[PDB]
Amino acid sequence: ARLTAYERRKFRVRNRIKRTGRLRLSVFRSLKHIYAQIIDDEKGVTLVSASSLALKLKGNKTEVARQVGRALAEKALALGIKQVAFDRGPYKYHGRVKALAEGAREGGLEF
Amino acid sequence: PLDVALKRKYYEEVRPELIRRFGYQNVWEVPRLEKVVINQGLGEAKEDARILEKAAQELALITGQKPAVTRAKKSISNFKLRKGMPIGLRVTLRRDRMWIFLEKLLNVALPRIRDFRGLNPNSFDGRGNYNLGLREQLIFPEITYDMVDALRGMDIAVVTTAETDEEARALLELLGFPFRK
Amino acid sequence: MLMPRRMKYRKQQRGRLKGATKGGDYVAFGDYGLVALEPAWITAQQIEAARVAMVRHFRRGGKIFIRIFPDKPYTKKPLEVRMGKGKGNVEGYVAVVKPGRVMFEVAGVTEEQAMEALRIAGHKLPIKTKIVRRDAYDEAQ
Amino acid sequence: LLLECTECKRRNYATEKNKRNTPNKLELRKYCPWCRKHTVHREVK
Amino acid sequence: TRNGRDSQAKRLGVKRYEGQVVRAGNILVRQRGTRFKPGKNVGMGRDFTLFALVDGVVEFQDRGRLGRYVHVRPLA
Amino acid sequence: MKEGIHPKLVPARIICGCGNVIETYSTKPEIYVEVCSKCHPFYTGQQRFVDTEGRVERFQRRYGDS
RNA sequence: CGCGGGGUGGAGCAGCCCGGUAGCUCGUCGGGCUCAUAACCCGAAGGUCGUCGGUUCAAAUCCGGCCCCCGCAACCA
RNA sequence: CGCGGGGUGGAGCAGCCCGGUAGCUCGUCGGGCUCAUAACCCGAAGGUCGUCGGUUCAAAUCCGGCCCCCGCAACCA
RNA sequence: AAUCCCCCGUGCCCAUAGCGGCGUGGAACCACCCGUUCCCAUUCCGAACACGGAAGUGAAACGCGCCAGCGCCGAUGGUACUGGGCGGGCGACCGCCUGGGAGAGUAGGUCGGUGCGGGGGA
RNA sequence: GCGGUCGCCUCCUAAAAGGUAACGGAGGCGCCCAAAGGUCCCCUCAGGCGGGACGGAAAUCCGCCGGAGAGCGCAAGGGUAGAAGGGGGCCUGACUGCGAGGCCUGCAAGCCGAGCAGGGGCGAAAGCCGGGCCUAGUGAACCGGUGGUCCCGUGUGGAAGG
RNA sequence: GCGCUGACUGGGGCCUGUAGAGCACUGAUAGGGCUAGGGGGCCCACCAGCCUACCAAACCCUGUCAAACUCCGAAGGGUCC
Ligand SMILES: [Mg+2]
Ligand SMILES: [Mg+2]
Ligand SMILES: [Mg+2]
Ligand SMILES: [Mg+2]
Ligand SMILES: [Mg+2]
Ligand SMILES: [Mg+2]
Ligand SMILES: [Mg+2]
Ligand SMILES: [Mg+2]
Ligand SMILES: [Mg+2]
Ligand SMILES: [Mg+2]
Ligand SMILES: [Mg+2]
Ligand SMILES: [Mg+2]
Ligand SMILES: [Mg+2]
Ligand SMILES: [Mg+2]
Ligand SMILES: [Mg+2]
Ligand SMILES: [Mg+2]
Ligand SMILES: [Mg+2]
Ligand SMILES: [Mg+2]
Ligand SMILES: [Mg+2]
Ligand SMILES: [Mg+2]
Ligand SMILES: [Mg+2]
Ligand SMILES: [Mg+2]
Ligand SMILES: [Mg+2]
Ligand SMILES: [Mg+2]
Ligand SMILES: [Mg+2]
Ligand SMILES: [Mg+2]
Ligand SMILES: [Mg+2]
Ligand SMILES: [Mg+2]
Ligand SMILES: [Mg+2]
Ligand SMILES: [Mg+2]
Ligand SMILES: [Mg+2]
Ligand SMILES: [Mg+2]
Ligand SMILES: [Mg+2]
Ligand SMILES: [Mg+2]
Ligand SMILES: [Mg+2]
Ligand SMILES: [Mg+2]
Ligand SMILES: [Mg+2]
Ligand SMILES: [Mg+2]
Ligand SMILES: [Mg+2]
Ligand SMILES: [Mg+2]
Ligand SMILES: [Mg+2]
Ligand SMILES: [Mg+2]
Ligand SMILES: [Mg+2]
Ligand SMILES: [Mg+2]
Ligand SMILES: [Mg+2]
Ligand SMILES: [Mg+2]
Ligand SMILES: [Mg+2]
Ligand SMILES: [Mg+2]
Ligand SMILES: [Mg+2]
Ligand SMILES: [Mg+2]
Ligand SMILES: [Mg+2]
Ligand SMILES: [Mg+2]
Ligand SMILES: [Mg+2]
Ligand SMILES: [Mg+2]
Ligand SMILES: [Mg+2]
Ligand SMILES: [Mg+2]
Ligand SMILES: [Mg+2]
Ligand SMILES: [Mg+2]
Ligand SMILES: [Mg+2]
Ligand SMILES: [Mg+2]
Ligand SMILES: [Mg+2]
Ligand SMILES: [Mg+2]
Ligand SMILES: [Mg+2]
Repeated sequence: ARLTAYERRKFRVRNRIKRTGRLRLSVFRSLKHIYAQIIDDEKGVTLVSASSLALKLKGNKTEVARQVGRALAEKALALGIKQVAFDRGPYKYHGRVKALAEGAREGGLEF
Repeated sequence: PLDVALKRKYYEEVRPELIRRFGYQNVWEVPRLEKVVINQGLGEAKEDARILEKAAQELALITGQKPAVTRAKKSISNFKLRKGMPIGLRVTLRRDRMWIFLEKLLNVALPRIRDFRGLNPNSFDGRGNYNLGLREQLIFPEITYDMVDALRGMDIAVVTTAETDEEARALLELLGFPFRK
Repeated sequence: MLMPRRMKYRKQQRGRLKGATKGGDYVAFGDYGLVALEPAWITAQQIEAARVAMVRHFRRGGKIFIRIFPDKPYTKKPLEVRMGKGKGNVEGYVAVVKPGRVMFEVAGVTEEQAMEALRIAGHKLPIKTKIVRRDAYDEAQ
Repeated sequence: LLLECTECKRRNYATEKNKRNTPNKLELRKYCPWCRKHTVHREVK
Repeated sequence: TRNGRDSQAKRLGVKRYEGQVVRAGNILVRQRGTRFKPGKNVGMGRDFTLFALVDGVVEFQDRGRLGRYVHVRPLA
Repeated sequence: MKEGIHPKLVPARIICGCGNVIETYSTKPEIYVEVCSKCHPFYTGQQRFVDTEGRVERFQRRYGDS
């Protein structure tokens, strides 16, 4: 069994994003935590990091997400970065993935 | 409802007698039940959907789940059948709802089979899963004999986490499956 | 005589014969062989006459191999006609044979016997030939 | 079936093409006029 | 004879090679399938035709498993 | 499960050559089954009622002494 | 596209007028005369009467939209 | 080897356009009427569609090759 | 921040990183897991998707190692072919010079390498 | 002469850019689809083995194996699951006004096309959308028909006709 | 009229699928092996059923062929600097 709905859906949505040219607001979410990474392709380089497992916070992971959401803005917007795309990878734009995006407010956005 | 006599009997009877019989180092290694798939092959309903809904009516009554209506993958003349048309009925029941179903299958249904000296001890598909075919939908307690219009059986596919069917056999045995030895 | 059943295309160009035997080429079944010195189209009816000549001079045992096969469709007009209007028409099949190729090749027979058969067999061919035995070199695989 | 569907005033006639006997209804769909902007557009003649 | 037909040569192929200076618009490859894939600053039309999106120069990239790519690396 | 379009499925009763099967958990609580062969009636608890194997043996004994 | 007719049951087909029988033949079945089958006699089958909407108490009728088969008549860069 | 039409129960014909089911006459078989046969009456059996490949979900049917049949042509020279 | 080890992200190279066998890892990460109230769900199924949780397990997955049976890569020589320049044979074709030079096969090689960013270590 | 052919697409011939002939080797087009179109979200085949009432080589189901040999309306080729394939939800951009720049090219044609504007569709968004995986499904001009619209209206207002 | 841009040549990048070779796909194909089913030859006519001196799928070796086959692929050629 080569490649999986996971790996597939992952490329599918992520490949489209990488065409538009913008900086990528990649979102990896785990069972316990949710992390966020602003990457620049063609330079193969990350610019602004913002995890929850790095901000040692907890209590309802939909609300944690938004926090690490707003956390990403602050750190980033202070580096000039304003406009970006927003990955979303394998995750449907919903719950804590949608939450973090809604948190990414106070920083460029359009999402 | 998370009680169920068989779900209970698995953990506090089957699960231990299985460990001391195969010697599983880990907790998960020991065969768990998962997924029981019921599938009515219903070509009987080629050009008449009216008969396909009465069956679904029946299937959900015995399982507690409204089944999904499969459709013909390809067109195959000889016996009618084109790329479309509802040609089967299938429901996949999992944890809990599978337990309550599998319990009545052992303690009522099979008992009501004309004849019946045991299930086939060779229907294990090698990789540790078991399939069996029933010949009528009256052997289930929910059926009233006065709701039937015609007899139609089904396929039952029970799937196990056991890598071998040598083991998959014990699981089903200890659960109370009547095998013809 | 000897034609390849089921063909993707009947009638095929003619190409050249500048090659030097793709290979081949080194004997691989019998004790002795007939090797092609010149390039030519060998006709199924030429092969059949070479085979027979041997099985015949072998009492009936015998053990040919041939190794060449008529898969090329040879066409030819209906004569008494002029150029243009379709192509040849197919009147048989040939096998393409450049120098080096091992045709026929026999086994399970004496030397003064196999060598006499291969000589006969060779007279049925439109090219010059050569008889071989098969030494280490042949064991190229 | 060559088709020429129009708007709903001053005509218009931005022609398209419906091939068969189904679609066989009024064969209408939302389109845009050269005049104002985006109106119903129905099928005729 | 039952044969005798054929169609007009479609003059397909690459139109700008690597290290050639192009301009927004210049079509860079005419092809049937997706023999080449649109890279950086390279669009592709409904007939799979690759063209410069901006001015600059032409460079090719063989991403093996990922196929071959035509990029228009700017300079504008 | 999806809302509506479903049977209720509720704890139920049952009857047989046996006595009672509390387990159930099915639509239409309280059912009278012809013969639940699980309680112990039929084949299991290998009754082997109306035992057989006359065949040779039968014509044998009405023969040894006729 | 223009003008004129209409499809009635399994077939053609009267009822199309001054809005009111939704008919006749052959075919098949039942029954009798026939040494016989056909002829021939008795009875019986099948019509929302091309489409829908209308004006009248209705309607196959009249209007109107509608649909093709057939009918008619031109034109074709 | 030019062009056209064919090849289907035992005989002679349909069905091939347009796909999906093979029909008519004769004959054959069983039963009847007759002293008897035929006529006549009541029943029934029987064809993979020249052939190999292809197309399609499906080929007597559409497509291609080969083998036979019939018809027409072979002129200036 | 330096160096380094492990882990989670994300790239790049695009099989020497792959298949398969075996062995390992749960403190931390990750997964499975525990539930289905709530957002949201499955043409049936909380399998998937989704949320709320965390007792348990590294069985599955994944990560990391080892093994050349398969897969993959693969010279060096030597040929085939051939720019260009010359010969030869009735031909079909063949040979020389000077430059370029495969394919197969042989020896071998390989069960990864690395960029940026995190979390945890030393 | 008789026969065959005559435009368009695919493949080879074609000698590794393009192009290239013959009454050279083989096929196909003169359509089609209101969803077979746009967008968003999901989904992944063909086969092979084992397993399973009526199920048979093959109807529906379960298991493992299966990188594409399936599918993409029809020929062939190229392409393609990291979708162009399968499923659903809304929708009609099978838009109007244009068009940088090019492909091709004797002419005339044929082809691709970013971007701007108007007003929209789907999407959280990035964005995509000016029909369809693509390459055949086609016909200069003249002469007229039909619906608009400003424009001309033979002394002038109309009208005729353009 | 412009005027060093020309053929040709050196260096460098990119494009290609022929010569050759190859058999991984599409087909063709010699021998052997092992086995779907049939030719059979037959036991039955209830399972059956044994054997392969003709096939013959796939599968495995050893061998090969192809304008409309290519896992490969020169030399050359095209184009830009
Ligand atoms: Mg060789
Ligand atoms: Mg228009
Ligand atoms: Mg030509
Ligand atoms: Mg061409
Ligand atoms: Mg290359
Ligand atoms: Mg005839
Ligand atoms: Mg006849
Ligand atoms: Mg006819
Ligand atoms: Mg008769
Ligand atoms: Mg008789
Ligand atoms: Mg024929
Ligand atoms: Mg098809
Ligand atoms: Mg056939
Ligand atoms: Mg004359
Ligand atoms: Mg990682
Ligand atoms: Mg490779
Ligand atoms: Mg491995
Ligand atoms: Mg361990
Ligand atoms: Mg492991
Ligand atoms: Mg622990
Ligand atoms: Mg712990
Ligand atoms: Mg493990
Ligand atoms: Mg892990
Ligand atoms: Mg090598
Ligand atoms: Mg070398
Ligand atoms: Mg080499
Ligand atoms: Mg090693
Ligand atoms: Mg660190
Ligand atoms: Mg003529
Ligand atoms: Mg060329
Ligand atoms: Mg399968
Ligand atoms: Mg199977
Ligand atoms: Mg099976
Ligand atoms: Mg394909
Ligand atoms: Mg195709
Ligand atoms: Mg193709
Ligand atoms: Mg292809
Ligand atoms: Mg779709
Ligand atoms: Mg849609
Ligand atoms: Mg232009
Ligand atoms: Mg055109
Ligand atoms: Mg198209
Ligand atoms: Mg004129
Ligand atoms: Mg005019
Ligand atoms: Mg005009
Ligand atoms: Mg005026
Ligand atoms: Mg005047
Ligand atoms: Mg006036
Ligand atoms: Mg006018
Ligand atoms: Mg006017
Ligand atoms: Mg100069
Ligand atoms: Mg030059
Ligand atoms: Mg140069
Ligand atoms: Mg290549
Ligand atoms: Mg060659
Ligand atoms: Mg091959
Ligand atoms: Mg083959
Ligand atoms: Mg063989
Ligand atoms: Mg070749
Ligand atoms: Mg080709
Ligand atoms: Mg290589
Ligand atoms: Mg050059
Ligand atoms: Mg160069």
